[PDB]
Amino acid sequence: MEMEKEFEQIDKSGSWAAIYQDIRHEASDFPSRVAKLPKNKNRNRYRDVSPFDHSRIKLHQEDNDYINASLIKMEEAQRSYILTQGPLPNTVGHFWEMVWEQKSRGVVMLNRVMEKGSLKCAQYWPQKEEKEMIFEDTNLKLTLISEDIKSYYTVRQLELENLTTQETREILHFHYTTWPDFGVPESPASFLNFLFKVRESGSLSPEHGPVVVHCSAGIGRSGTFCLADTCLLLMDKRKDPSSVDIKKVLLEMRKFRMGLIQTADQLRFSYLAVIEGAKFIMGDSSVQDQWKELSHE
Ligand SMILES: CC(=O)c1ccc(OCC(=O)O)cc1
Repeated sequence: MEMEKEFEQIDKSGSWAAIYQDIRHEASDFPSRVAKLPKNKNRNRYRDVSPFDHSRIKLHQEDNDYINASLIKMEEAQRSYILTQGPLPNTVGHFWEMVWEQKSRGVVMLNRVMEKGSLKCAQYWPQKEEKEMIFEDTNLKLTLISEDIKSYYTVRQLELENLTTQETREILHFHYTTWPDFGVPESPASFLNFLFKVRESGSLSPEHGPVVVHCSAGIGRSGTFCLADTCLLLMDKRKDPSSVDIKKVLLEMRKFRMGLIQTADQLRFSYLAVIEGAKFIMGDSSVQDQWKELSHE
């Protein structure tokens, strides 16, 4: 069923809250035993958001290999993502160790450091060229190289140095600075313009480790980003926008991490993003320039 027609049917009937609860009801449930070990309590931001044991990312150290992060492997789309929580004051070292060990090129951040007058994650990257960060626990140095600021989003070139070997890599930081907590982005066009900037960087390409995507919990906003990327990619491969069921893609993604898409509005936006983005995948290249203009970046 063409999702555009499923969309208008759900919209006119106002059954978004009902569709969403069906997804919640059928969603996978797997053990999270390592997350809930007492030694890992200060490594989790929320008590009710845990990585499954089968899909969790492991840190390469004998001490404690635990981080709140999950590998989402989409077999048909041939894309991988790591979804993680906003780093805590005591996990900033672990976060950059994961980025290093997994060979990621890109970090995608969908939240602000402060929202609704509370702290949603640590200031985990440097704000000035000449004030580099050193993570003593994981033996890494991080330096801001350059910054490109636009209306709603900012791209940063960072240099990550393994102090043990003196190897260095360029990491790209893609920061979306407009997405309300437990809410959907402003226009659909604006979100999509951000999505294509990440793609054009090569951060999502198979010659690199998986991209690291996060917000506060790493399930709501983060869920919306990788659901829309994967659905549009599946449209390109078989060329049948019709042969794409967004609900079934979501349930597949929820076998790897719990609670992806947190509200019935996030589910609705996801539909809007994919329907609007499909007006490109299917050969209207101009629409890209239109999104950029409509986004007023
Ligand atoms: C194998 C894989 O990544 C996958 C792709 C798509 C899935 O549902 C949607 C559909 O088939 O239209 C489920 C899983």
